[PDB]
Amino acid sequence: CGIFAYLNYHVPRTRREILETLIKGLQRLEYRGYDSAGVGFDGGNDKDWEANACKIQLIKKKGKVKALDEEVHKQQDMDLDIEFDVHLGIAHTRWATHGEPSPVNSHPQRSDKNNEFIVIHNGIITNYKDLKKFLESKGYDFESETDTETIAKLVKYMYDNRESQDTSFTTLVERVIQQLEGAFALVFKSVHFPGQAVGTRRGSPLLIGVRSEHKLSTDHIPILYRTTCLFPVEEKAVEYYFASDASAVIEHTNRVIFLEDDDVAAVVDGRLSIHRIKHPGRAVQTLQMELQQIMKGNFSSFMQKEIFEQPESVVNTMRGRVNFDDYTVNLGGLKDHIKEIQRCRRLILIACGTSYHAGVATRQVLEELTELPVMVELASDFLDRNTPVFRDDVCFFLSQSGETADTLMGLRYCKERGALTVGITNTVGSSISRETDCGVHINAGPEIGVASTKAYTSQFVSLVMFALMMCDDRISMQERRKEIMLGLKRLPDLIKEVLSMDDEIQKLATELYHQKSVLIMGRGYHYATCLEGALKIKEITYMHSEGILAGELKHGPLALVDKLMPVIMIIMRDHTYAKCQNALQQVVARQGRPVVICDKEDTETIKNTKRTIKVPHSVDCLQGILSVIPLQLLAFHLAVLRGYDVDFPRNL
Amino acid sequence: CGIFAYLNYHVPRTRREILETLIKGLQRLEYRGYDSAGVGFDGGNDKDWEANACKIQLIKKKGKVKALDEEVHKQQDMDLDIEFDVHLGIAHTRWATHGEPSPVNSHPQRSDKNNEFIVIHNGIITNYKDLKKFLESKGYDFESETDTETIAKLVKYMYDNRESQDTSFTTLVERVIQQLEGAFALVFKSVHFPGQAVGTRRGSPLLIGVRSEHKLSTDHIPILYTTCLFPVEEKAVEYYFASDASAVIEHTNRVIFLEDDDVAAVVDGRLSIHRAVQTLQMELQQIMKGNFSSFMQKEIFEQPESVVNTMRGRVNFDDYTVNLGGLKDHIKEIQRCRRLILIACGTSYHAGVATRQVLEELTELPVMVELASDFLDRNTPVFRDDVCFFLSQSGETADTLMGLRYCKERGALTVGITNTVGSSISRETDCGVHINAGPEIGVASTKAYTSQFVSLVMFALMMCDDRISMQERRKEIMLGLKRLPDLIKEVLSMDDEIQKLATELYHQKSVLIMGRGYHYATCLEGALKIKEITYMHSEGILAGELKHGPLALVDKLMPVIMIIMRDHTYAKCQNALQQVVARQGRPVVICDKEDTETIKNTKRTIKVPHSVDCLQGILSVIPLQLLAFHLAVLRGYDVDFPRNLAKSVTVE
Ligand SMILES: CC(=O)N[C@H]1[C@@H](OP(=O)(O)OP(=O)(O)OC[C@H]2O[C@@H](n3ccc(=O)[nH]c3=O)[C@H](O)[C@@H]2O)O[C@H](CO)[C@@H](O)[C@@H]1O
Ligand SMILES: CC(=O)N[C@H]1[C@@H](OP(=O)(O)OP(=O)(O)OC[C@H]2O[C@@H](n3ccc(=O)[nH]c3=O)[C@H](O)[C@@H]2O)O[C@H](CO)[C@@H](O)[C@@H]1O
Ligand SMILES: O=C[C@H](O)[C@@H](O)[C@H](O)[C@H](O)COP(=O)(O)O
Ligand SMILES: O=C[C@H](O)[C@@H](O)[C@H](O)[C@H](O)COP(=O)(O)O
Ligand SMILES: [Mg+2]
Ligand SMILES: [Mg+2]
Repeated sequence: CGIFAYLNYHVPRTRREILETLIKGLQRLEYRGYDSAGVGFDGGNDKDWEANACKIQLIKKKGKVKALDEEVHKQQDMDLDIEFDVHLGIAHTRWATHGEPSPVNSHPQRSDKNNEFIVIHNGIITNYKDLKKFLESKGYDFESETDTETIAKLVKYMYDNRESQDTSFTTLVERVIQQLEGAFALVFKSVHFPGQAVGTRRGSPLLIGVRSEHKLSTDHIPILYRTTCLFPVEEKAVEYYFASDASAVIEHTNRVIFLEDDDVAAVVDGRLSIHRIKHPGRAVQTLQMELQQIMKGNFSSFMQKEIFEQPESVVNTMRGRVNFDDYTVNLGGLKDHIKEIQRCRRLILIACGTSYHAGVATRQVLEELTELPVMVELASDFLDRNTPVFRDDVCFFLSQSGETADTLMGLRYCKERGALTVGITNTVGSSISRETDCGVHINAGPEIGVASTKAYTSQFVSLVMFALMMCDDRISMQERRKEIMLGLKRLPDLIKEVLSMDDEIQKLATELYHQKSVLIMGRGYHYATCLEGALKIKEITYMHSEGILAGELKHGPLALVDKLMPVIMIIMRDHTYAKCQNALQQVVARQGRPVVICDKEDTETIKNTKRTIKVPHSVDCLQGILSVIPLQLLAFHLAVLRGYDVDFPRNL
Repeated sequence: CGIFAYLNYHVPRTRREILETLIKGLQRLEYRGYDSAGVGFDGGNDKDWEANACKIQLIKKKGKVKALDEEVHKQQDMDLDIEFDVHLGIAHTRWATHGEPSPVNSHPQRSDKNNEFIVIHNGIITNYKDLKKFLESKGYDFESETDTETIAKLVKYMYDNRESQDTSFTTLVERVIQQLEGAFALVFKSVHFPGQAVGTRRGSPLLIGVRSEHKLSTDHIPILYTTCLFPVEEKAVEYYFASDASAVIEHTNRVIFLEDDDVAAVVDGRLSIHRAVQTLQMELQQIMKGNFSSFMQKEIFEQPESVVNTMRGRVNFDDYTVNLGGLKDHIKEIQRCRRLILIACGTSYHAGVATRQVLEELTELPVMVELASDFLDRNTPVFRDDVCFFLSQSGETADTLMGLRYCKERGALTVGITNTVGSSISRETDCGVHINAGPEIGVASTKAYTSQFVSLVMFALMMCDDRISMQERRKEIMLGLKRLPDLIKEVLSMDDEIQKLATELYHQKSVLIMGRGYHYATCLEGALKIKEITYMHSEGILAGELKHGPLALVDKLMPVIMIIMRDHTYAKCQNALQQVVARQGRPVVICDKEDTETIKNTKRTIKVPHSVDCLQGILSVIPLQLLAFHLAVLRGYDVDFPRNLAKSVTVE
């Protein structure tokens, strides 16, 4: 789940400093409720290194990384003062799956009782049964209930059967992954290759950070098949960081290499090369990420931080992309494709969960400004039906993580059929970001919370900005674009206005504290609002909230309304205003006493309804952002009132 | 909203026979609305009926028709023994979507405290506010908050400002409708015009039945701008104004289906139309419960028969041929189009969701499925080469009808899938199919859903009848249709097993119904049925979306129904079941009989027989229909008359 390794090559570090670096990396990767973690390093207290390289020591523990860090310093035999000019340490944090949390079942997994090979793994080996039986027939005894141990045992099998005494660490790993089936990200360490690391992935993210006070040989590592590698030019000193997430690297360096499926990256003599079995290469790029972005700060939870910082993340999404003087929108990621997109005949938005709601939330304005048909598909269903896709379709894939399975498989489906693919993602280097022809990084910052908050609103704004590009040549739409863009200009301050009503939301959370259901009703631009709000309250509050399209009430669902059923209705001053007034009269006529989220100046309804949240008025195709935030906050406060940890996931 | 009036010209009927006839006609229309009812007849207790037509009596009460039938009786002032040789009585049941269902807001409305003009109205007047102000200035006092009172107060304004002393009742009504906007179906009665009825319409149904032992003068009344329909040789005739054919079939099968702006009038027992007389293709048995306790139960258990009727004369199993006569002169042009759009509401929308996949498979065209209300809110792009389907049991749903006219304006080819011959949607569509499911009386659609399902499948079988590669697939499906009626009987034989399950859920507040693929519509339709008639908080959840939030709502106390069938999504649905169980859920599973795997590992299962994947949805939804039925009975509710709504939403 969380991989981190630190390789210091001719950068002298003490064992204390090394272990501190490993522990700190796991804290960046540790999320609420990780049960097992461990570290692997060179044991032995012989003065100076080189003699302590043939003693791999493991310290694994069941619990949080805090307990591990205490165990690290709770070692009487170890001396934390030895200095290593060259050393490789690896670490892992996990939520136990194949087995039960126990020190043995934690990572790293070892190849034997002397720890000749150890490995840390993210993923699942589907065929680990066949592999385990084979290794046992060849005489390898197992000790854990994990599929990872088969990896440690298999690499030693390849070593015990090597043809020459100097077969590379890379070759051994290559022979291992050939026998593996499923998804994996791996980092290997061995006494037979002191100071060397090998990292490889298949369907699981893995990256390498590099730092050196000296110039590096290149910024584009070429691939070697079965100048040519990265290394400090005029000196040896260099540091490498393997990790499954940039969060554990950004505080040490912002220069990273994203590995790809079946890449085998190896560090030999302090030099990094990337091998393949099959010119192309892997780029050393600069991440805009910052350590402060993955911290709670003064907020008591990541959910609270990411809700209340939405004035900032919205501004981050638009920076360098909008100009309110000449009313121009420039999404850099679509420069080399915007003209081709405009020659296509249909837009298909494919996503899961809240990302899908972002498409529902912008479907109308995309239809309005592109004038093309716009299909919005749930990825899982999109695949089940084998949806017809064509070469003149443009397919969008909305994914904060860029790794969701069904969305990624939908991407590959549409590529097979020759469609133009576009990514709306929030993770640089992710599978969906790489494999899409083009796209937009919404630049919302890392989303650490359990539920999507700023990602939904940054996706929202990103699609609106795209729609504004698609109509930049239409005279008849110049005024509509100005209205929308002046809405984006004012949007950050309007969000602050909504957040300032947090006290009113808590009063609503008190009303619904003891309730077991709540219907959220909306239509038009706010169909997505009531769907997203119902999902948030389900995911965070664990109560039965359901979004109901207002225009469907009189077709059945209205039967639920009575004096006891809590109802939240969204009524804004747009073209559907009178229709929403109609639905309100239908609810009240059946003893419903709903709460209404309406515009700040809607004096007509504020005097008729029980309780009303009064959000500020904005352009119709942006109101969804302002009207969903009270539902974000409502889920947060309800969960807190009930003693729940909003940063602790339940689905798992 | 239903209309019914009884005019017996020279056919002696006592005041008890007329009132019993008015109430009996409303009961035939009660399913179109049951929040209030009323009647309007002649008062006074004079043996000579001629000296009583100057006194109008209104009896209106809140509740169903049974509340009115008891209010009409046990009255100390109305002598039910007066013989009327000529009399006109109007009645009306109301679906109070707004305001209170009080007697004052019920119909017939009145023009003054003496009841000089009373009217019954079905629809909405879109400018009743401007008409109310004008009438209030001229000295007319209003009492109710309905839009129908503006029609009663206006016909008196045209009568108080007439040019000649003998302006026909038609002339007065003609001047009224010229000031009315929107849709309406009206039936007037006045003391100045004793026994004279006037029936006009505009966007609302309104027919006139006739019964007479004597020959009728003609069989095609000529419209005006050797003229009237009346008995030859004698005067005995009985008329039956009604907004539906079920209230007239019991007395006669000879009606006159008016058209928009046709002002029918019965003067001296002669029917004339200002500005056909066909036989009804309906039998009385089709609108009778028979041996069942409710119409819904009948219409569920008669699905084996209604499915056969939908295929009658259309599916030939000896040679595996499909021919839908309604699409004969259009099937070739439909194939040259580039997209299908299905537009409907509620259960009719689910019928499209249930057939979207197979339509995509056999036509290879894009298939977009739209909720009518949202389709209109977004101004969805439509083109000339679009084929737009409109699924409507009643053929009068406002939003579905608006979508039709919307698509027609953009030059799309429009196709109707309806169950009511001569309805708005059936007439205004270019072509279509009458599903021939028979009259549906229960508010909740049961046989209409499965008949729409089958009808869209038959269309798909036509669209691929020239593909060699699809021949075996067609035969597979058609064999499934041949076996479908008997498999429905097999499901119905499990009614008792369903009733037992109901006794284990009726006390619960919520139930989650989960499904994917072909059974996404099944869990959406079942959730809607349980909402509508049992008032449980039932929600359908696409199985593939569980891992994206909703799964957090599942615990050992949340009821869950899962649909796991033997199609290509079986392995994925087994994964969902495992997720639900990991969350401590104890789900009820609707699965296939041969699915011994699921049956063994689940204590509560409903085993339905196997069929073709694209037909299984018909068999999987029937248990949920029955479950909703039994749950409602256990909770003490009337399955035919659910609360807060009625059947057919003909007014938005
Ligand atoms: C990742 C990166 O270095 N982005 C830089 C880019 O931002 P810029 O906004 O110009 O472009 P993006 O960050 O949005 O995307 C970067 C590239 O990845 C592609 N892409 C992105 C998302 C996706 O889902 N699929 C996809 O293919 C884009 O088409 C584009 O070619 O120029 C800016 C300078 O003006 C820098 O501040 C940004 O650091
Ligand atoms: C109403 C009628 O007399 N139908 C006859 C017709 O049925 P048949 O099955 O041939 O055609 P339908 O009854 O389904 O429809 C009748 C006509 O109305 C049109 N239409 C129907 C539904 C709709 O929603 N929109 C629309 O425009 C059809 O295109 C068609 O032109 O031939 C059969 C003999 O084989 C007879 O048993 C049916 O009595
Ligand atoms: O709050 C809910 C979750 O965020 C849920 O909606 C879903 O898991 C994502 O929205 C989709 O995942 P990606 O956004 O990473 O594609
Ligand atoms: O059980 C629910 C009802 O059947 C309802 O959903 C109905 O389908 C629509 O309200 C109108 O649709 P029609 O136009 O087909 O009558
Ligand atoms: Mg890319
Ligand atoms: Mg027609």
